[PDB]
Amino acid sequence: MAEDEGYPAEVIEIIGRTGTTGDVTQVKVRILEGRDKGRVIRRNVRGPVRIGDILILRETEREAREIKSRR
Amino acid sequence: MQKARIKIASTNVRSLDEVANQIKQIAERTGVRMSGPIPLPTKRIRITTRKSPDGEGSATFDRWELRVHKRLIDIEADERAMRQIMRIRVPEDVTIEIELIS
Amino acid sequence: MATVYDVPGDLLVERVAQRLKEIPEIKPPEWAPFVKTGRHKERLPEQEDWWYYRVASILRRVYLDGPVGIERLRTYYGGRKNRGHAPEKFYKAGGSIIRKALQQLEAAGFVEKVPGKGRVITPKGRSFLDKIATELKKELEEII
Amino acid sequence: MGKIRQGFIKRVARELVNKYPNEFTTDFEHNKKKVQELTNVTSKKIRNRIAGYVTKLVRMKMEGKIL
Amino acid sequence: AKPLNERFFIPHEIKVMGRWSTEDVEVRDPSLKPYINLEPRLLPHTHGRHAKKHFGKANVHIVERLINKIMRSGGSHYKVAGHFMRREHRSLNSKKVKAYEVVKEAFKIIEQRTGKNPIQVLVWAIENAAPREDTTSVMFGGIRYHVAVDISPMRRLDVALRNIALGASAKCYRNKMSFAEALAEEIILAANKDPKSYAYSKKLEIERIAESSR
Amino acid sequence: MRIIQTTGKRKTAIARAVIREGKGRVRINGKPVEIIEPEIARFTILEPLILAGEEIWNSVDIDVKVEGGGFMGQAEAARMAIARALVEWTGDMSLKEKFMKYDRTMLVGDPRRTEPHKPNRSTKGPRAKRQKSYR
Amino acid sequence: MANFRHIVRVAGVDLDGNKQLRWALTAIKGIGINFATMVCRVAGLDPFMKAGYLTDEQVKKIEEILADPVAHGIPRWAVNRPKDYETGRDLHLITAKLDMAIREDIMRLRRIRAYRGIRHELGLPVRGQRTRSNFRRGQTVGVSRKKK
RNA sequence: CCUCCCGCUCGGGAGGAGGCACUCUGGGGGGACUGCCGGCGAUAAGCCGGAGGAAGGGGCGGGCGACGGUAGGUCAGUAUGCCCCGAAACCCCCGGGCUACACGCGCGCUACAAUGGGCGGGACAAUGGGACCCGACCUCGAAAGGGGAAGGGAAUCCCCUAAACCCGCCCUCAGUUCGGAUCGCGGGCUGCAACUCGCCCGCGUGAAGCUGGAAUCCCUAGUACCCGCGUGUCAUCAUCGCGCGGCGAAUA
Repeated sequence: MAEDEGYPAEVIEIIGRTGTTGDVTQVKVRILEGRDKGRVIRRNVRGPVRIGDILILRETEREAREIKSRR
Repeated sequence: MQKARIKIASTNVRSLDEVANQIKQIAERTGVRMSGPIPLPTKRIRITTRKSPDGEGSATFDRWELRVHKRLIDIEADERAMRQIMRIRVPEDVTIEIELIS
Repeated sequence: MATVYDVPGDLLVERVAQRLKEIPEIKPPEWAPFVKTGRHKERLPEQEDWWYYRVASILRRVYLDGPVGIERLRTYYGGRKNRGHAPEKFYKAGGSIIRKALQQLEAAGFVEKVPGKGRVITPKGRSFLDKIATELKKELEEII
Repeated sequence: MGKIRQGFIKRVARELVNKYPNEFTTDFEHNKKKVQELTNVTSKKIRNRIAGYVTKLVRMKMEGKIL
Repeated sequence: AKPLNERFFIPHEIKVMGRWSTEDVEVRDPSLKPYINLEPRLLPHTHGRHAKKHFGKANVHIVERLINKIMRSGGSHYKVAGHFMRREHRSLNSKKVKAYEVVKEAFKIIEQRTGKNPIQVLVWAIENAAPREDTTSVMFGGIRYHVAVDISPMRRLDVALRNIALGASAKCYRNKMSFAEALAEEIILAANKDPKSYAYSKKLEIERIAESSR
Repeated sequence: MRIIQTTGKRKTAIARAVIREGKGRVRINGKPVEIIEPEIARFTILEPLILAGEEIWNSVDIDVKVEGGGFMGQAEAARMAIARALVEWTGDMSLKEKFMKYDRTMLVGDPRRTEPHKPNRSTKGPRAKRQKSYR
Repeated sequence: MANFRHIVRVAGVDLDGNKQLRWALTAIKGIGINFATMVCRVAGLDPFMKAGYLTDEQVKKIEEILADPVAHGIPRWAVNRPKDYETGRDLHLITAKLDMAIREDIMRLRRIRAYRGIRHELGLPVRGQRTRSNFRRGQTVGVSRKKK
């Protein structure tokens, strides 16, 4: 394929969980791609994802989020 | 002399070992050469049973154990040196078989 | 420098089954493939190989075992029969291909009945084999 | 699912560090030799636990706060 | 039978299934590198127990993962050499044992046409058969959304291999496509991203329906 | 020469192995390694023997007797024991640590083997219930 | 080869295909798959080749092993019906003899007034037990013998 | 050391002496306890992560189910209050019925083929059960089975062969060489006796079914999925119930 732009983002911290099916786990990510670099985004990451995993972002303009919380 | 086999089984663990140990201790010192008390298998008996008398819903099912253990003893002594050693009290409930050959 | 132990059973069986055509003492009797066959066959095959394999096994099995019986070699083959929708079960072969076979070997001098009640190899059944395996184990190193 | 040591196990290791505190150590097996001789051995598995807690109760007594 | 023994001299040295060197390929993407057991060695059957831990299933030999998602379909009924089956399916109503043969013959049938190390055609078919984006009908806060959810490298692999293994059994259905073949003609065309892979038709649609909804 | 007797046990295929010096003997239940029909579980046995080398395989006689039900079961009991037969032989931590980094099925068995079939509520298999449809 | 045909006629005018000799006779009612390979032996042909590779001379060797099989060999449990209606020793069955012999014995019972003949008329297995709800959802066994 | 076979004379295999090493058997003992190390937490409890290790943080699988309730289930196992029967709602007998079917559903087996079928060969288990009982082995019979007969009241003998496996060969995707219903016949076996109403073996016969709507069930690892194996009760009806080992995951 043509690339799109692969906007690699490595996750920095795993804030908690979202989805009613539970399915999304919201993870905060830091970017390592040739255009932006460094940007802090709070993306909806599914499936098993550890700390320090890599996630190819499809669109760079996103950040969907709903937050709270442990007591 | 006459090589005798004491074949001794019991339904429970505590009863069989005390007799096997005592038989190897009293026989040791007299006119007896004795080969050691060898353990053969537990023919563990499984009875596998339906609890509930309705046979209804879920019925939880009892597993049963009857474990019968067999020690065996060869001995070289007389028929008179045999009864002297068969004096012992013996648990209820302990079968002692005697084959006699030369 | 070989036994029946050293040769794979896929290469041993067409080398002994040929050596049962060639010698040429053991042969197919006509009644045994016709319809006196073992349990049910999807088709009945018109083969010499068919007779020569049911016997080429029999000289390997009596080697391993001592008192190897008729009821053992009937039950040793592997194969079933339908009951219906009830699932299949384990049955034994035709005793006709096993009780004439041991007796075609017995006249050949390859097998003999022992006096303890059973079936064992002779030296002539034991040497017929070690020569056929010395030829097979030698060929298995030549061939990459 | 979840782990928590029973209260019989803690009642017992607590008073066993109370009577003879100085005949206990920060080795597992030694305390385990001592616990054997003081209170009953109803079995082997519990006899490792009480001993497991007593060792932690000597680590905390050094700190200054022991509960 | 003699080639078979050459296939026993050759895996020894070291190579998968008798004659495929595990060095021929490399994982060029640093995403699918820790998630794949291309690098380790010899046999899939292994019985190394997985799902034991958090990611006790990432270290699974790529082919073993293939074998048991290729083994999947299976109830009740009874198999033996007798008259006797089906019971082991269009996908092993039964074992990884007669499964491992299918994948071996499919490595044989994909090597016969392409002529490459087939472990370079399959690892090229499990980086393309995985969709890069998925929509979950996810509601959070009582509010029903159908949302942008990006896919994790572990849950990628799984959708790659499973969609490869789901496509073949629609085609093998009472058809000359043997799974040793129907898989070998799925693995070439999922490697290529061809318009004939029921496994690269869902990959796309799952990203494309998921782009609309975002 | 020497006699170092070891064991190798996986899912109740118990392999009885012996490693003495000689000329490249591979005996399994009396028959050479050649008699087996699956190519596959052979290669499994063969894994350790190359990780160390053919040098030590050729110089040493290995007889094993694997009394175990599985075809792959036999092989697996053969994979664990050769590897342990070769680590006792040379003695070094080089051949032991080289096995552990590759796989732990060379030098650890299992902690578990099999579970009983539970009594259950009148059906077939340990973990299953009768089908319901009374709602 | 022995002279290719796609349709040779065997067992009268009924047709022999191009499937395999052992499967082409199975169809001809009376000769099955085990009885086809019993008449390949006596006659002297290769069993696994295609059907239709037969000169005229092979087609005559089969038609006389059929008329009387108990003359050529064929054991007295390996022939089609042994001990017939209490006074025939052995016979042959073919599409006309099998159709007649089985309807005859059924014509016999209905007059006898048995629990076998009227149990073949109402719509039932006799010894297979359940008529309780099997042949379920309007369905039917088709009893004897052919819905193709 | 000794008997047998083979040999390229290097060397492979069996038997018996011999030897208890090994597997194993069953009785006892140690080992795992958040002990230690880091992080989160009130420095407490606890959760997470790490090392060493055969095994780890309820290690893992069972038994173990409070006070009670649904007037749940059983007086048709027994025990038992009350009522009822008294040539009978007793008692004995043969025969028939429970196995009747236009149909409806529940729980299951078998199944719609090339990951296949035949044929042959080879490498593999475990729980168990075995005296009018398991039956070596030898013989006759196509076989089911029959005749003879060793051992065995049991780690020492028998059922017994595992099945899945793999390798070569024949076969070449059709309602078929699938699938086995239904029907004719020949034949065994138990009991007084298997038509109603047994199972198997052989030949002939050869049905529906070519992946299933609405709807809905089961389970989370040596598990499911899969393959055979035994036992109970027991002559004989097992596609059942209980239990064993072989292959060996998905997702959480």
